[PDB]
Amino acid sequence: EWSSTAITDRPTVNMLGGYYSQQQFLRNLDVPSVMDEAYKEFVMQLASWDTRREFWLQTDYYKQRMVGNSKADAALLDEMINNIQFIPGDFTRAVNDSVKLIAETAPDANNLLRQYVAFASQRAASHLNDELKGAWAARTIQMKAQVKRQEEVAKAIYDRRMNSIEQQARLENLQAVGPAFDLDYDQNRAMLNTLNVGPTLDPRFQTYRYLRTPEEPVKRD
Amino acid sequence: EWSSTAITDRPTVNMLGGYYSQQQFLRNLDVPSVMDEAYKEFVMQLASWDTRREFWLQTDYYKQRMVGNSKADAALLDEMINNIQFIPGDFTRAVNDSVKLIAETAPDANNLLRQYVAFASQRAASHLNDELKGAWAARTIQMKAQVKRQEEVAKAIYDRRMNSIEQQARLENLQAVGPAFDLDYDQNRAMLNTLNVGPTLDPRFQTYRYLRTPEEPVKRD
Amino acid sequence: EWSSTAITDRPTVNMLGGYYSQQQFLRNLDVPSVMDEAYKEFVMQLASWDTRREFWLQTDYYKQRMVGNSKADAALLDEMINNIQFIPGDFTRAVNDSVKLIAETAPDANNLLRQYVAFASQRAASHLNDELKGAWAARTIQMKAQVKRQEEVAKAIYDRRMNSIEQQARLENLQAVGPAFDLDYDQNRAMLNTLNVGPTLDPRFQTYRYLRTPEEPVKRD
Amino acid sequence: EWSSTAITDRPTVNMLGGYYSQQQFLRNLDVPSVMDEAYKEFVMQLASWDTRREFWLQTDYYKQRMVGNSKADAALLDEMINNIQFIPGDFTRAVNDSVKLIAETAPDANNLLRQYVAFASQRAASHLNDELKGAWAARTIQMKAQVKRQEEVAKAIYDRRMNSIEQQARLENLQAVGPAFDLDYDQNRAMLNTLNVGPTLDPRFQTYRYLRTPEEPVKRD
Amino acid sequence: EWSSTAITDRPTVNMLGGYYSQQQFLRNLDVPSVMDEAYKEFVMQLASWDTRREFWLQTDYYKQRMVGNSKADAALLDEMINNIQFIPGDFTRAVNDSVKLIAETAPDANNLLRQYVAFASQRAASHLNDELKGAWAARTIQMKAQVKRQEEVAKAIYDRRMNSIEQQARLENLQAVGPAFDLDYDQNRAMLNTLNVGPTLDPRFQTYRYLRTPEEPVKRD
Amino acid sequence: EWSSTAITDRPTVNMLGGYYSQQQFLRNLDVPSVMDEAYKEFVMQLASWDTRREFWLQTDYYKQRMVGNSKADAALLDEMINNIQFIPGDFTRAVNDSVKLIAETAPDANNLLRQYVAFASQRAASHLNDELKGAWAARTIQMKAQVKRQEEVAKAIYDRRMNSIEQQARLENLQAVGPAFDLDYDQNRAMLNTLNVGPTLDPRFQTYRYLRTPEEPVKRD
Amino acid sequence: EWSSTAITDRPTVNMLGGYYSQQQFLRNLDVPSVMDEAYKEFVMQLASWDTRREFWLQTDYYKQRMVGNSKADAALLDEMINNIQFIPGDFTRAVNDSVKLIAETAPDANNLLRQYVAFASQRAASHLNDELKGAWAARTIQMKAQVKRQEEVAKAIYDRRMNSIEQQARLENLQAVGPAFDLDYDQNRAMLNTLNVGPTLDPRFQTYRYLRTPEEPVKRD
Amino acid sequence: EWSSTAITDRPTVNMLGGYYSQQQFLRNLDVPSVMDEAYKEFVMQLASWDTRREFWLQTDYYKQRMVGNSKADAALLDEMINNIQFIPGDFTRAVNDSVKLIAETAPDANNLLRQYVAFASQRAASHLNDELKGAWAARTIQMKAQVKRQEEVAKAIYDRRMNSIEQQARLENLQAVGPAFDLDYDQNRAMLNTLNVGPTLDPRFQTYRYLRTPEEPVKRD
Repeated sequence: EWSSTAITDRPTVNMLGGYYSQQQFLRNLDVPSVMDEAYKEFVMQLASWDTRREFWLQTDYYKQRMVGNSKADAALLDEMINNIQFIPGDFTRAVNDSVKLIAETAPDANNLLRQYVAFASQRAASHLNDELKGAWAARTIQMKAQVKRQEEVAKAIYDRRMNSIEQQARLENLQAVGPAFDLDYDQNRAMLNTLNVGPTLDPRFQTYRYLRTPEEPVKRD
Repeated sequence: EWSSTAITDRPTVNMLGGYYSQQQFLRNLDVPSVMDEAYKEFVMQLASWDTRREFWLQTDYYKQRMVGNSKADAALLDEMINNIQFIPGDFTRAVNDSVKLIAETAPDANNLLRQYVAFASQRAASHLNDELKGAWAARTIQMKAQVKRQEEVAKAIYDRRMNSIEQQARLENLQAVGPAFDLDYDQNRAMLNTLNVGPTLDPRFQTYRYLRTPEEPVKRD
Repeated sequence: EWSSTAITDRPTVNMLGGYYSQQQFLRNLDVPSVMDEAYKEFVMQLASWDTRREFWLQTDYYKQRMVGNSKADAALLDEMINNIQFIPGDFTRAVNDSVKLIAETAPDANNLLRQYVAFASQRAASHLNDELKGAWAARTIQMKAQVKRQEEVAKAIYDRRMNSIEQQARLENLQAVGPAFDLDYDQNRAMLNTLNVGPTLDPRFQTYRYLRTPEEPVKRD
Repeated sequence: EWSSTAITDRPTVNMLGGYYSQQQFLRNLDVPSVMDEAYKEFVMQLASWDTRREFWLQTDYYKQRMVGNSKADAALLDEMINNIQFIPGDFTRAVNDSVKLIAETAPDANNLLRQYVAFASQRAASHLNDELKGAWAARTIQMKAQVKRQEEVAKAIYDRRMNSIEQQARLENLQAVGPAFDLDYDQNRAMLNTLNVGPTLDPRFQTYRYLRTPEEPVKRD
Repeated sequence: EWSSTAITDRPTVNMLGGYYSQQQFLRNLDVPSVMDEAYKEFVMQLASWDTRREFWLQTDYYKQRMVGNSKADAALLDEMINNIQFIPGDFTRAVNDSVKLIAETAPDANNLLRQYVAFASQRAASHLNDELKGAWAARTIQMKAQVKRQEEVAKAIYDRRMNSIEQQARLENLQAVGPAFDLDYDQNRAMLNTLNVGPTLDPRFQTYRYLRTPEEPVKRD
Repeated sequence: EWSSTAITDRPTVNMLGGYYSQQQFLRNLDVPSVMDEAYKEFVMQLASWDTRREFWLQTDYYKQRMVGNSKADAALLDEMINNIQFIPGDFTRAVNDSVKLIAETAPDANNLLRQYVAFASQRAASHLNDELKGAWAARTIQMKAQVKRQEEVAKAIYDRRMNSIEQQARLENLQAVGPAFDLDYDQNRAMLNTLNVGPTLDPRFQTYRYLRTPEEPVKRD
Repeated sequence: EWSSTAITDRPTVNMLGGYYSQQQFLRNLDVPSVMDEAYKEFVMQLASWDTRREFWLQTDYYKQRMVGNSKADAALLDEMINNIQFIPGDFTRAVNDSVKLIAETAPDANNLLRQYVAFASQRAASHLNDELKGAWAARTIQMKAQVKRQEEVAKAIYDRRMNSIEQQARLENLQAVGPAFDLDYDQNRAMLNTLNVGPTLDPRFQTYRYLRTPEEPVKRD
Repeated sequence: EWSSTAITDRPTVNMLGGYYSQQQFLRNLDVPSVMDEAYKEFVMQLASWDTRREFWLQTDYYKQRMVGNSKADAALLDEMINNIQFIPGDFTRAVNDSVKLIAETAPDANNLLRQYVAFASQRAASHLNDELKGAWAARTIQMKAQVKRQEEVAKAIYDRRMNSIEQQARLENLQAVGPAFDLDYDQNRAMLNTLNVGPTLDPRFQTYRYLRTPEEPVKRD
């Protein structure tokens, strides 16, 4: 009976909080914008069948209209799932991504659309933190193993030199100074320290901006 | 009934005021033109539903047609949002971006359009400033982390040569010199100073330029 | 008479688990993403005729409809193979990949589509692990021959130098220290170490994610 | 009744006068020709609605046709505005940029078109001069901050070596010599000087050339 | 009257057995993956008129169908060749490669399709092994020539210096040490040592995989 | 009545004579061939309305056909301008550029066409000469400023090293000699000489070559 | 009335025998696959009128069909030329090149098509070998010139050092030793040796491979 | 009445004789193959009107059909020109470059078409020799200017050294030796020697190869 509409675009840097500096951090360890990737996920949460379904199942609107029949509630549920509609933008055309939500009332249409949007976005944020955490842990690990191989290189060299000095002061010097470590290793060690701190996983952050905010439609559908 | 029309294209370097010099500074650290990014944001602002809505809300022209009955005014506001009409250009056929505003008179259509444009431009310039501000902060911490780590490396090398020396004037010597710092530390450092002073935020700059300024229409639509 | 529908997309890093960092370990030695290459395998498994045959064959659904007549159990096997319909996506259209499954009941259609999905993800994971194994063994052998050759180079130079010294401390010193080894040899030795350890076989990992999870269909086909 | 036509192309290096070598000097420090940029600007001027309006308003031809009726005078203005027409070349098929102007006699069409073109050239020239000026300000400021940072690096290094020396000749050396500046600093200093001098602005330069100069038509439109 | 259908793709590293790391070895000496090139050969074998013809001719199914009439036998042969139909994928639409085999019964269609597939693969492997031998011998030859040139450069340098010292320890020393070989030479030399061993030619390695194994069709064509 | 035709392509280096070497000389400093570009201007001169007009005006044919009235002679002139038609080629179909001329007699059409061509090459040549001139002058200014600075740098350095020397043989050394000058300085200097000498002006050179020379028509249009 | 058919593709590396390594040897000096180029030569040979003409001219089939009238035999020869038909493949649609030969019998059509293929391949091979011998010869001249010039550079430097040092051991040494030569001269000398040895021409090699071998057609045309 | 036909392609490396190795040399001096460029010129000559005209005027076939009347003979000449038709190949369609010639008898059509292609080959050859030769002249003049500038650099540095040294072994030393010249100067010296030698320009070399040779037509058109 009534529908609201939203039009969206990619989040601002500020909207990603620590995730941004953390994702860039991880990006700038491996060598399309971070915000681009984020919005990619938002669009994906926003479009999901699972997401709409869970939303309605979680919605009181749906619940007060429940009659206690599994088939009817699932038809109604499916219908409500169907009452949320995403249209991908055409950026060749300045048509942006946009979403509409139908309910039996205008206030229901607006508020429900708002709640749905916040819902999809939370799922997106949560998933990007899983991604981040899983990128950080791994980076901490590659460095630990790398640093470790480096320690093994210095150790083989050290032993060889030892054995060459053997066959007298510099034998004692080498013996007490230990293996020789290049700069790369210590750098790897301090990065390892920061990595070992482990990521700040802020679940809050936002994953989209509005170009058109849902409003109470001024007329019926 | 009475409509006015404007046509725009990307702003120039000077047009961006003190924003231009600022963005280039950040681009030259992590390594589409700035003005281009800016015009995209301008277009983006221009076409938005929300922007039109808030304009009329803040516009005396709109405020003056409200009757104090919430539904009729919301319908009227809806009608004015639809009375501002965006027509994206196409650059295969050398068509630029254009915009129309319908109002109840020719003067209103002109003044309102000039105000609507100025309003949009000022809003775009604000969005650009926000992105800058946030990227700069992410950058100050990234390099701060970079420097910190650089200091941990320096101390590990320090404790290591002291230990290597203990086992004499060079002892006390090293004990007095402290960690050895390379050119890049001092450079990053002074850059860190300039990063710390913080960017300058010009709210002045225009984020577009007129190829066609609004004028009073000669006749009605 | 009842069909369930599901929709999948490429996995993410955490989803890929221990597999990711192993694949990346091997790409930085031979010098499109890894989860893209995982998902491509997922889709391919999803479509397979062989997979449908063996799935139904290991399935109680089919078995109870087995009459113990081989031609009819096979024809039923085929029909039920044909009761599974895959529909590829198109990103020009921004349509994601999607699968339908027909069965005699709704709960069966739902549960069977989910099971078939899990079966497919698991077959895909298994395959990816096999590739990793055999490439690891290859690279390991390659490097093994490279280190061997490095040792033969050092021994020819050593033979040359001992002859050149023959023709007296330097003699005994060379005679007792053995051939000299460069940093590349030792680093290669440590990588041979970590390679020789061999890869970690994780069979636990997912190779798709749901955008739409199978649910009980609400009406017949 | 009567109409003139012109065809343009980018100006010569010579027509840009003092503007040309200055735009090139700013080009070689931020590491599509200038006459092209100028022509693009020219053509911009040539194409602008505002430029045509301001032209007629600034044209005696228009001023003289005003009747002191707002409606009639604005309508007339609009009409004359509409009497200047630009066609972008389609350089794929050797059609060059061209402009046509309609008036009530042949001499008027000719004279007004030549004036409008010189006017456009002059505005283009004026504008291109503005672009230049603002870029040269961004740049002077940037060398100052760069040189000052350099000064402060050299100062940190100086200060550091001074402390280190204290715990005696080269000490007093250091004392009296000051920070140690590289060839880079001095180059930047002299440059800083040249930067400090400021730009030349001849607004007289021509910003186009003619491929077809306007002439008096030999028959009615 | 009956057909079996098989569906195929590129072989694995493991299937290529000894073939794979040797093809990669030659690649890391010269400068589309190996398994792709191998597959290109399989596909090549599968589609061939000659291969189908040779298949049927070496097939009992055919021989037993000879009536000893040259013209009926050649035409039968041609038919049977025509009873193996190969269809190329197009990957725009997720359409994979497929082979169908028509025979007079379901098990014949199945067995013969499996058999034809095996035949194409063996021919492909025999051939791929052929090519490998005539790439191994060539790169071997190239490296002897490079090493030989290195010896002759070395010897001409040696001769030059000889002449020059004559005109007294270093004369004898040099006459006793011989030409001075660089790491380049010695590396090329050990590479010669391995290169001279020659490739392992296992003809049994497999050159394709099944996405659909032929099965006894359950209904006629 | 009668008409002639000509067919052209880019000239050859020899045809550019002394001009070629000069344009390539400038090109090898600033960091499409030159005969292509010469030809570009040539074609522009060729198609230009202005060029056709001035051609007729300097011709005896027209003069002898003038009737002594400006309007009638302008109309005649106009008739004759429209009597020269340029047609660009299309190299997709391997079509070259081509030109036609109409006149009252055959010999006039031939002679006039040939004279127009030599005239155009001459204008193109004087124009290309002009471009070359302007550009030369500007580049000379640039290196004069670059050497000025190398000296100010060397001078600042000189001043600093002398002041540093002050607080005794080398003091007199530096005080007599001068600022130190790098190879770059002297090379810049020698080049500055050659720059200073200025360009050889071929007003001769050919700016096109013929694929088809004009001849006398055998028949009318 | 009878026709045979064949289908071909590019040859393999060992099919080209010695040719391939030699062409690869040249390309490595002056720093589209070889097989590609050999094949494209093959295709030019196969389609060629001249080639067909000479093949029939050299055939007993034709010779036994001559009647000794030059008009009639030229007409027959012409007829026999138009009886070999080449059909270009198409990459867009995976069509391969294919060839048909018509004769008065099926056996003739077979043998003759096989003989034509071997003849054409031998002609292509001849051309490729020709191109090779000429590129190698030019390559050879080039390097000799390079060695000569290097010796003149060394002679100029020789003369210069002699005159310089006069104005006594070193004088006499310099006199005995001759000009000085860097490694590049000697590498050039040995390779010049290998260029001088000249290329080996394999005339047996194959310049194509069969996908479909001609067979005796089964029925008349 | 009767017509002959030819088809061509790029000349072999060989057919360019001394020209080929000379074009590569310039190609290697400044930084589409040479044979391609030669063919490009040949094809250009082949299609030229001028070439055909020059051809027929030089033919007895024409002179014998002249009646000593300028109109009939020019018209006949124009007809004679129109009886040779060239069609550029579409290589996408495996269609190569081809030419046809119409005449009154079959032997004439044959013989005349032959003489004509050779005529075009020789014109292309002479032209290519002019391009080469003038490119050589340009290059030689530039080398002379480069060497003199280097000499003036060593001279400036020399006077600097003479003065510096005067203000005593190294004085008479420096005096007696002269300006200091690096290896690049000497390399440039020998190459100027060989540049001064000048190119070899053989005009007999061929500039095309045939794919179809003209023959006596066997029937009228």
